[PDB]
Amino acid sequence: PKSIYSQIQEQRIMKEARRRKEVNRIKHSKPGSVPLVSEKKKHVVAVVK
Amino acid sequence: GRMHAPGKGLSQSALPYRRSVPTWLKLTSDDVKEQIYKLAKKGLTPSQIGVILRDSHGVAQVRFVTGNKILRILKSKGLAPDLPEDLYHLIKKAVAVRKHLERNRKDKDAKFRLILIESRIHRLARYYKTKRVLPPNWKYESSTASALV
Amino acid sequence: PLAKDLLHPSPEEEKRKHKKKRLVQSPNSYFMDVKCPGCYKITTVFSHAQTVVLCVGCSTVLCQPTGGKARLTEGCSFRRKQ
Amino acid sequence: PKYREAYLKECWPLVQKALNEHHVNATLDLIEGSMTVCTTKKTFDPYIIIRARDLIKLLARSVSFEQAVRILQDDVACDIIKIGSLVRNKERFVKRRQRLIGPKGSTLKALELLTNCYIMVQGNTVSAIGPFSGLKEVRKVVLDTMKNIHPIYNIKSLMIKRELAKDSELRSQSWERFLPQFKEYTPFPPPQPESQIDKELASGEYFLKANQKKRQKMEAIKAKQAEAISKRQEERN
Amino acid sequence: VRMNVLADALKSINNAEKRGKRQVLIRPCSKVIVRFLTVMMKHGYIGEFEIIDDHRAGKIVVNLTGRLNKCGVISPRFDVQLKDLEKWQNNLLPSRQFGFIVLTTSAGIMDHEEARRKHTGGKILGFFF
Amino acid sequence: FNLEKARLEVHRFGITGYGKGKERILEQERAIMLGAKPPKKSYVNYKVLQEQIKEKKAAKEEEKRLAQETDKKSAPSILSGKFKNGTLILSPVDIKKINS
Amino acid sequence: VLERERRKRSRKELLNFYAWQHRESKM
RNA sequence: AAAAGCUCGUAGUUGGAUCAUUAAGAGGGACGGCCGGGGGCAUUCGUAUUGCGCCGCUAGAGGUGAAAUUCUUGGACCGGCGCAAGACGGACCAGAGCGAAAGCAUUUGCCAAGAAUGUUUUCAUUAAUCAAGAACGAACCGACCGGCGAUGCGGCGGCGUUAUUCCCAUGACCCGCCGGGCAGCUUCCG
Ligand SMILES: [Mg+2]
Ligand SMILES: [Mg+2]
Ligand SMILES: [Mg+2]
Ligand SMILES: [Mg+2]
Ligand SMILES: [Mg+2]
Ligand SMILES: [Mg+2]
Ligand SMILES: [Zn+2]
Repeated sequence: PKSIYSQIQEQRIMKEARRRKEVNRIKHSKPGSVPLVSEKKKHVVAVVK
Repeated sequence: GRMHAPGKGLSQSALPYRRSVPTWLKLTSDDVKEQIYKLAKKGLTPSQIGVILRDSHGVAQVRFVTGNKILRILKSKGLAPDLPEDLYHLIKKAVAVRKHLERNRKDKDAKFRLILIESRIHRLARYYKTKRVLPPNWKYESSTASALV
Repeated sequence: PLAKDLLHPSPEEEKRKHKKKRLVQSPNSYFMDVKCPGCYKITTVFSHAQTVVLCVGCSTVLCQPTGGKARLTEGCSFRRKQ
Repeated sequence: PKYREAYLKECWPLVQKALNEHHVNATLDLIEGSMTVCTTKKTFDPYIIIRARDLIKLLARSVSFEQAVRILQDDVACDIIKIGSLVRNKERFVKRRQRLIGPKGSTLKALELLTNCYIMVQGNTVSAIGPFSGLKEVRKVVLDTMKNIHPIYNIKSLMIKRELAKDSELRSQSWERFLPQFKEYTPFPPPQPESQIDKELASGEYFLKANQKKRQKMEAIKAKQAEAISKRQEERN
Repeated sequence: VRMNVLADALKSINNAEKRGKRQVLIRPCSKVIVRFLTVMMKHGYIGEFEIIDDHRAGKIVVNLTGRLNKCGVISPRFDVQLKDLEKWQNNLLPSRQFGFIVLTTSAGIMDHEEARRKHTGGKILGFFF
Repeated sequence: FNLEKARLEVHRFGITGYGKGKERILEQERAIMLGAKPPKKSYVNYKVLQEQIKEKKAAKEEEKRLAQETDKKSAPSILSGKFKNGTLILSPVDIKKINS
Repeated sequence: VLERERRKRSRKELLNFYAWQHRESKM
């Protein structure tokens, strides 16, 4: 439906805008300066254990 | 929401959540007060006194260290200003515009700006009369304004 | 839009927002300790200073007021406080 | 302009071919964004470079290649008219420019047929190419429209001029009848008036409680009684 | 300008529920708002909410469930007797099987059904359904 | 001198420059606006139809770019005292009707 | 920078703002 | 009850939180460096056009569809040199900027004002909308949450290029981010 379709198109533009702004900063900035995190372990804040 | 400007600015100070003085602060409540007195004896406005303390002596907030506001401290010692600071600055601006406007007859814009400044002066004057800061007979006159400040 | 939790913003989100638009207001200015050359006395200077700062001991010009953060003199050493 | 850089690039091989027949060189400078034409030693006709200068100017005005190189023939001339300076207002300039092209381009095409000249409207310039008599007419009519005189008058005027031409008689006689006919300024502002709230503040009535104003009214009434007593004594006397 | 932080808080909640949001930020906070949000919360219309304590008037973050259609405020704030409570319910809410009218009384800020139990009336605050 | 007579004969002479074939389509268009019934648009294959729409659009932004460089409800609302800006206004004369 | 500050001293250092500035001036 | 404008502003209306406190993504003021065809007073330059003075040359010059009014042997027109006068400020010039609107474009000096940004400065509700009144005045719909690109100003942070500071000056470019503007393309809600 149009309600679901518009939301999917909107969220795709958002993620592409972040990635372009991500590659611009990492191409310039020093490799040690910017940490790299896996998309799997991006969403884990911590583990109490 | 500026009264005479359509744009809405958001530039202002944002106080921190903490109200406690920093540990590094080596000045006491008594020591700060005499610095306020010396700056006032030099002829500085209370707004300017706070700026000097912030810049050089690391006094982020006088109210948090001494427990009193700058203007209340000055009144206790007796160094009370004749006229409120914001009112005095506004009257000072009106005289300078009026003095310029006498030598420039064709300056329509200065005429228009003079009206807005006088409008703020009248509004603030009525408010101060309600708070009994001014006697209920004080009036702002163009000839008198030069002698006022 | 991307989903954001108003109760628990991430540290990089709340550092990026305007100081008035955070959950709780917090200024971006700070106080620093400066050590001028010529004499090694320590002076505390506000980062967004609006007046020229002179050393108490040697009366050397430390910083110059600007539009935003004050610019320090060459050869000085500065430490963020707290 | 930048938008013309793309078109010129593919059609550059053709114009160098055209100019090489008369031994005149041309260069399309991409970095400077310029077109330059210059003669050589093999060239023998002095006037062709003046015609070569006109060709590059027309191409810069978005004139198509087929019409642009046509002026290289001696019989065809060219005239670029700048109309931007005529009207200060942009909105008026747009409206009168649209009046020139007319509905569906009819007035532009009608002028094109009568004048036997190719006319193109682009930006603030109008480019015309054709016989010398034709270019004179175009400048008269196009400039006239910017002067707030309707184009349909001049187009209809040209048609009547055309029909009289076929008539051999009265050529010497004038065509005027046959052509169609239509508190001194004070620098100081006035003092701001006082609202009602002001006056009782000046009088001090605002702070005073409702315990002494009523007494003042009683005293005023009492004074009027004495005046009445004075009047009743006077009439009694 | 604003006086009725209750009205603005209810307006922002009402607008977001129409827009399908999951959480809302309402400011400034007030104890009147908190008591109003408690009454709506007890009937399962909003859900748990947080009060963020800054040093200036507070802020509230409210979770949404999507069961609320229209919430508003009542300006006249007349005094209503208990015997006249039934008339006020029908003439405001669409039906009698759902929705409540919030009142402020001497005993506290409570909805219409509870006021019948405590045999008290008061001033009308608002409604929701 | 009448403009309405003059405008049309100028318009007719203008069109002839385009060509005989262009005459037919423009003269057809004119009478349509004066009240003629349009001819039926020919039925075409949907796959062919969809490609034509994409090409017709694709020309449009290019024309838009060149211009830049040169420069019915089924049912009414269920919700309609008077309610405005989040506030319910109750007239006293209506309130007596509410009480009665 | 020191010269620029010294020219500004006239504007920010007032001579008739406070109450005491008036009373010892009248003496 | 059958189908002209724009701003200020009086009355009125209308106006945060806390149980005196706080210092509002309410408002006023100061302070910091910048910014703008904003306004006023002087000052100055630039072509074009027109007129005048002198030199050179000799029958025409101008205008039209064709002519006709006009100017010319006391020299018209054309070519050169200089002087004077009235307007105007191109190209650079952008859907850019500024101003309450109408409106605003050469250079330099002077006077006053202002927006935004920066602020851990100050006062502490001083506010909003408005008939009356006052200043100025050419010649689909609704405060409808958002997004994406550019663009103008201020600020923050940064791998690298590019210049460099007696005075004057500390920038040009690229990337990320925060505000307030001039506008586009889109969505969401009533
Ligand atoms: Mg400000
Ligand atoms: Mg504040
Ligand atoms: Mg300033
Ligand atoms: Mg300036
Ligand atoms: Mg300027
Ligand atoms: Mg910038
Ligand atoms: Zn030192």
